[PDB]
Amino acid sequence: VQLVESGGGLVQAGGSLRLSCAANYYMGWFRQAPGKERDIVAAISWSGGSTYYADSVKGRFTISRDNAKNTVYLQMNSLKPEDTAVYYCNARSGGSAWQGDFGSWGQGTQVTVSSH
Repeated sequence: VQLVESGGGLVQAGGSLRLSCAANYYMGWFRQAPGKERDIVAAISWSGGSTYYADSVKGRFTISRDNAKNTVYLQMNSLKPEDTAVYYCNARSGGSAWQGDFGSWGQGTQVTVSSH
């Protein structure tokens, strides 16, 4: 899908910046700090009730959506020099979350459906 990102810039420590991304229903903001990998910062469900934040930004950043505008925002408050990075918005389908072997598993149960 096409994502139109806006925002960024230079800001003094303690300052605030707002990023936006106008538009694969899960939305996430990632950042790649200098000499580091592109890492998840915050994520939000297609309705807004579920949010996820990296512990390094909890209490400072807020991810929100405006459905009438098809836009996801990252409100970045109490900025620190450590937050210097290239920031990207990302939209991914439901299936993407469930790729690979992650998390905990229940004991498998056999379901057998016999023909009529």
